Amino acid sequence: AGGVEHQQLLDLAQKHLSSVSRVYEEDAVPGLTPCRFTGSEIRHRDDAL
Amino acid sequence: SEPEHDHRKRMGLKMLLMMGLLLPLTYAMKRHKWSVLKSRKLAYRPPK
Repeated sequence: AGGVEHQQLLDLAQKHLSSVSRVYEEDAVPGLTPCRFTGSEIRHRDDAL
Repeated sequence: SEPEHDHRKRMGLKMLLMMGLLLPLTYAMKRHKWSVLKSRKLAYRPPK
């Protein structure tokens, strides 16, 4: 963000950040799974506060 | 001696059926509103 040329940043990213990993190395994609919501209560009680 | 005998027994049969319906449902309401508390777990964090 800011006073930067997009083509200049693309040339920099092609020069430096080329070939970061690109490979899973086990063909194991870590995929996200939906999380169960739980109606619940937690009560940490410290009366000194 | 008891002219109300048959009507009393009919009303008692209705009472028995209605109570046999109502008691597990009211007990279930009690178990719900108290099962918020009967599954509760307590922990202690002494600072040592």
